[PDB]
Amino acid sequence: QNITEEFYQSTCSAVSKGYLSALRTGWYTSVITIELSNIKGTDAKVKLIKQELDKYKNAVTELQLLMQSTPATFLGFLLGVGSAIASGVAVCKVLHLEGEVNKIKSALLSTNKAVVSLSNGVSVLTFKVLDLKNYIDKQLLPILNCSISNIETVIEFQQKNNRLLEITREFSVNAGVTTPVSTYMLTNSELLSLINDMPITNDQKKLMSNNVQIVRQQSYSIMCIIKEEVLAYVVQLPLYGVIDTPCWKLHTSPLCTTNTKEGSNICLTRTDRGWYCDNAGSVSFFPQAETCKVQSNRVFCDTMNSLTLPSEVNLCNVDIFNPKYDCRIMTLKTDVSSSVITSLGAIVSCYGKTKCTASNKNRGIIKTFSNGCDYVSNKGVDTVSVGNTLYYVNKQEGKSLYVKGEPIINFYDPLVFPSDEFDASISQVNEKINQSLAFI
Amino acid sequence: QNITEEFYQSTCSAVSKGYLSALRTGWYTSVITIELSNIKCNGTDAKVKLIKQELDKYKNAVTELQLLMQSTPATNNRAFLGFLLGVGSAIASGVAVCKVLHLEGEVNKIKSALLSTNKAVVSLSNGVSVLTFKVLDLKNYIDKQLLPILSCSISNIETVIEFQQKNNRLLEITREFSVNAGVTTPVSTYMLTNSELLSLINDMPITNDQKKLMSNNVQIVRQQSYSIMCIIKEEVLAYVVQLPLYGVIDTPCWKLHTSPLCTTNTKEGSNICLTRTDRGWYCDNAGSVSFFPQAETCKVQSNRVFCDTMNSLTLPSEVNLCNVDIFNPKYDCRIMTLKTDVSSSVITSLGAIVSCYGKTKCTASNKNRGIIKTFSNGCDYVSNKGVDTVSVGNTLYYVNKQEGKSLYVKGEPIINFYDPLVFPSDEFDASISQVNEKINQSLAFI
Amino acid sequence: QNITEEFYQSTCSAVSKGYLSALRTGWYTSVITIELSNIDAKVKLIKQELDKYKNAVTELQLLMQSTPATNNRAFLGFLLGVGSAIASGVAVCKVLHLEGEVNKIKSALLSTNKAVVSLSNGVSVLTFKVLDLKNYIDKQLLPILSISNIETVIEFQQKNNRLLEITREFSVNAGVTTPVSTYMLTNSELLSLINDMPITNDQKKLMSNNVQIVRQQSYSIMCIIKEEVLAYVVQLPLYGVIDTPCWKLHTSPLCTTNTKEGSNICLTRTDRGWYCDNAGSVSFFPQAETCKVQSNRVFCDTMNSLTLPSEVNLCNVDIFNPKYDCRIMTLKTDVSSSVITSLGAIVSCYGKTKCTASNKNRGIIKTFSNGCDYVSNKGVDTVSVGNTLYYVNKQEGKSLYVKGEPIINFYDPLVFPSDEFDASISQVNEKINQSLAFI
Ligand SMILES: *[C@@H]1O[C@H](CO[C@@H]2O[C@@H](C)[C@@H](O)[C@@H](O)[C@@H]2O)[C@@H](O[C@@H]2O[C@H](CO)[C@@H](O)[C@H](O)[C@H]2NC(C)=O)[C@H](O)[C@H]1NC(C)=O
Repeated sequence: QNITEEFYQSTCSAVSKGYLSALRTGWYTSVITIELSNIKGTDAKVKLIKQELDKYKNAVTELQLLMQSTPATFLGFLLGVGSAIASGVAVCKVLHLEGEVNKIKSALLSTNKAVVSLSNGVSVLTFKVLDLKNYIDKQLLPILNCSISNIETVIEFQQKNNRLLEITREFSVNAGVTTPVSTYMLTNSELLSLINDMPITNDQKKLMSNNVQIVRQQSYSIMCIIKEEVLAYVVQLPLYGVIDTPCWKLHTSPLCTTNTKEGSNICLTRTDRGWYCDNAGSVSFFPQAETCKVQSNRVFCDTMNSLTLPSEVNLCNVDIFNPKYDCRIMTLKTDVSSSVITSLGAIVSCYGKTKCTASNKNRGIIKTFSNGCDYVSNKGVDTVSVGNTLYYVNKQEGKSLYVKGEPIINFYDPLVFPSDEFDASISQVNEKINQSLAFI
Repeated sequence: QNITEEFYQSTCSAVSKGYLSALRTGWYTSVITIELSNIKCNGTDAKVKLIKQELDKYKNAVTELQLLMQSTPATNNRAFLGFLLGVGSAIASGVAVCKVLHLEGEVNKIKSALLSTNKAVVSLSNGVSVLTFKVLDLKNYIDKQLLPILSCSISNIETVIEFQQKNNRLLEITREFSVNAGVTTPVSTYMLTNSELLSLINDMPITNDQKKLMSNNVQIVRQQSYSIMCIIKEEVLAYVVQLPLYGVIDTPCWKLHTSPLCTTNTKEGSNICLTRTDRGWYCDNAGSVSFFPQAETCKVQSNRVFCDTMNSLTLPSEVNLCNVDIFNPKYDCRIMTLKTDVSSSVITSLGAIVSCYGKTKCTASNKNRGIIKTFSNGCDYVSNKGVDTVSVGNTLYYVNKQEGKSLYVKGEPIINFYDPLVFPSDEFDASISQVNEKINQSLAFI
Repeated sequence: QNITEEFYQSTCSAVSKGYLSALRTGWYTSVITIELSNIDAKVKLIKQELDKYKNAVTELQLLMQSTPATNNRAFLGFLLGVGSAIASGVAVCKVLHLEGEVNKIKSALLSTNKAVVSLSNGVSVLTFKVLDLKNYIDKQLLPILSISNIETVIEFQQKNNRLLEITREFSVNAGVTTPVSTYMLTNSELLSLINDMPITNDQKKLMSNNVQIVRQQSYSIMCIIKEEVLAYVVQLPLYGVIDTPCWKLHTSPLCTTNTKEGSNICLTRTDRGWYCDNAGSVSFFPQAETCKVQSNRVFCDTMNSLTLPSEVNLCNVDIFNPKYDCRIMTLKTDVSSSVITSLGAIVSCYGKTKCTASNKNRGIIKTFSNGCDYVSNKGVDTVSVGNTLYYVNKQEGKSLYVKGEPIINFYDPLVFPSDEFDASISQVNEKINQSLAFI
């Protein structure tokens, strides 16, 4: 779409706008099931099937060993704390009630996909993706009560047993909870049909179908129960209750004075960088922008990694001194040079004797940054160098706008400025400055 | 057991108690071995063609493990309170065994003891009595079933399929070591199968309590174990499986949940906050308390907690008084004073702490009935009894449906005891006494 | 090599020197290709195994639907910059979507498996054909469309395995994997990829002798499925800085040891990590876990570094020097800990903690008193601090103990600014002159 950026010279920050939201807000719990079999002149083929049957016994013995265990799994320190799989573990706990697997075992008699009402009222979508009991009771039990010369029986059993062996492996090195959800746990044809039957909007169906590889990354596979010849595990799928609302990304870098004595210098950095998305009259703020996933101009975030802020937080980009929101800063003296590759350019904080440049593949250096905080758009720029570090800029097409302004750090007297404030605000600094002045 | 929770309204914190400890204090290093075959025909059919392809994989796997072993095993070393932790190598005990196996005649000592059996106890030259395992004998299979066929031909397809099955474990063990620089964790079923691990545990020189504990929680043992690629020499592939030893068992553990405690005045610039910074796992250990500040390093199975003491701080047992009397003179309880006047929730073991500030909508809902509690400004708590979800702003939290009793300890929020005009806001890691000292200075200035 | 250590008693820090640098400064992008085919009981196995190939290709098309995506940001690790590691390899992915660009590779990989192709953007890439499924399916599986030659089923199973496995790795990694697996690039393919690479023989010898490190620092980016070609990019590191001196700085908290633990003040150097000489400056790596050590060589990615003046080294010799403002923090961290260094251990013992250094067979050989001290690994096997047991490195090297007055003793506890998350020697002196002027 129309991706645009604004660099604010006054605050050493940039906003990339034009994105669309797809926020994980809820969970959908489904029960995936695998129908198991309960079973007990020696040539080579009977030996091979006993070897392949030993694996089936080993995997079943191991999954019972996992089922022994009740399932367990800048401003980010302000976030809350919650259990990601608490919604799926509660469903798993229900499946441990007597007759509850028997309800699923019974409802999955005439079909593979079914909606089952549990004792707690959760309407779950149950799946039978593999029937090993049918294969063992039809093709392998009569041939063992000890001679077969159809080698295709060995390969067919190897192929049919393979998915079970691998699902068991994934659960073994992951304490019974896996993420992302592999194609062994749930193939694409199973996932796409699971989406079509999901109690979601047609917009959410189209969104999840065109972005299945994100659904996998945001989903959990929880090993649940082995009981009554049934292997059941829970797949916890994302619900995107917020879709196509505006998102924007805020990039910040340190803003420092460039005086000759580096000990008479003070710094200032906006701490509110991350993803911002309009959401229900407020703004969902994602302080660790690494937890969000971007597909073109769509951004996938999980609300568990967010803060719900007033919409007035956006005024901090236009007027960081506005009275409506107390914009958050830090005053640690971070007089080292760095760069931040934005959506359509690069913020460069250049301090000291550092060589900071932006170059082109064939043309050469096209901008040399002086001390302070500056910005260059990706137009004609291929890389950015800061000291010995080379950064590649994004070659995405979009318009950058440079908002000239006086660096706000110049408005402060270094002799009273409270350096080393890990997390403060415009008002806390002003409060601390007025106190230190009254002592004079 | 009986897991219980206490919410302390005065400090906006909760303690989940009733747990039993299983803290890693030692290591057991075992040597896993695979006896290799030393191998060096034009006229072929299709079955020998498949065996030639599968034999190229065996050669490539051996060639790669030799390339990986070229590098002495390597680790990535350092130099809420996690920056306070120490720095040590987790696999240092297993690397010492690898160093011994590179001594001349040391691999041959293992080769001899695993000649007539698959499991054996070997005393190394450094005095370590290791439990050695021969989990795969490709030398016997290749020299008996594949060497005579090597101008050459066979039409027995069952040898091709059996060879693919026997060679697979080597190929998968090799893959895991290649994408993990020779050190893997957790230990996979290829590195050590479930039946081999259970028998390895049964022969281990430990008490029956630890045997029953490790046996009933093998999938935890895997995650807390390391597989260290060691040596290929004299037709032997050897790697070390480093297993945890739980020297602290069945001592009391409890989890501390904290959330910001702020004043709820109308003007958001007159509001001050306070948060207990000591959250994490606490376990009684040897007259002290092992404190695990990164509560992600501990793994909980029902009412048992598995932690690694390498990720702990050793505190006096008086640190527990901070939950009863945060102003006690015996321990200086640690708080922070950053003005964190945003709403958030903390999902505990048996409930939810809700810090609601400003204009944020904080509610607690039921499975199907909907909102059953609306939180007002301040710090409150709801039990998981009858509650399924918690909403704070646009964030929906699911509570844990574990069964246990919650106890609400009513008390005056201690943030109300401070004058906002002298309160030292923005203290990243301070204590009750450090704050009190800073207030007397700003008051003595009047 | 000759690893040496110095412990500075005055600042509770130790420097391990003698290492050699190998710093990632550039990237080599190569295009790996897989030529695809467009399409009783024994055919049942062939139909099932053929469905896997169709589904795997169907999935890669579903994965390729998404231009590769990254998780970018917006002790001092928060001071680092922000950049995309795979941006150079993503540029190749963008080129391969241009018309006629795949056919250029398809043409160059007609008579051989390895070829150098000049792309439309001017990048001379080394292209590889590691699997030809088009040949197998159009020659052995198209004519059967029954056959009861079971060796055809197994041969297809063996040839299809790598494709299915490459698809799996991309599915649980959003199309970008690291390290690069043997499926993405086998060891013989990587060794030959290095040998045909336009680099010096020294870097070839370096990369060849440390391939499992090259894998960890390399990325595999899924690119395109088009015109019967599956193409992905393997992004390999180039080490532009080699054999310059590196050293590691270990720090631990330095506190006073008075009787009342509330009259005690602490001080910790925050500049711990890896330091390597680089282009007249010093590349500083604050999270030393991002570096990988092989014997005495240090492999780091400059994307995780800060470029500091070379005078930063004076902080180890004279922390009060005027040339560099040495960085400290003053949080009251009066808990005991140990730091295992290259040749010894730093021990910060405070309060009532039992801190000892023991031998395997001899027992306790040193008991640490309150404060910050050091023991060399010579004759020492373990260190105990409270309930935590640390193993020392048994590496051979000499440690040098630099005796000095702990600098925390130079401060008046009544004016010392405790709770400074990241300050410096001069910032602390500045705050004390102010707090004294108020008296
Ligand atoms: C500004 O303050 C510094 C630091 O003084 C410190 O705080 C004092 C209250 C006391 O605790 C000192 O021990 C601390 O050093 C002054 O530098 C000190 O100067 C005195 C001179 O007698 C010397 O003994 C100290 O060692 C110095 N401090 C250090 C860390 O070396 C400085 O003189 C003050 N004034 C100015 C203008 O900088």
